[PDB]
Amino acid sequence: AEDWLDCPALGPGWKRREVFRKSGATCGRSDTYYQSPTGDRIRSKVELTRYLGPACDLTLFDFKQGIL
DNA sequence: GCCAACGTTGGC
DNA sequence: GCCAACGTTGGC
Repeated sequence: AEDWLDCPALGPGWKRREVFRKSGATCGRSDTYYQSPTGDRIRSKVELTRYLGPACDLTLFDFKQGIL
């Protein structure tokens, strides 16, 4: 199952999804995606740190797993 | 032009 | 050799 799920560590409206690669050299590797409350797609802790503003300190946030 | 999906790269 | 970041590409 790789549907969108709430991500409360990030806060109301945020969605997360983990997808397993199906073919190629990297079959079985996974990738984690986020979707912002406003619909913006994020695929890296760098895109996400830039998005949320200085307000948020993600030092202790595991982007891959979605936890603190 | 966008994006799902896999490839490539650099720091570790 | 893993993995985070992001590059590339074909199908839409």
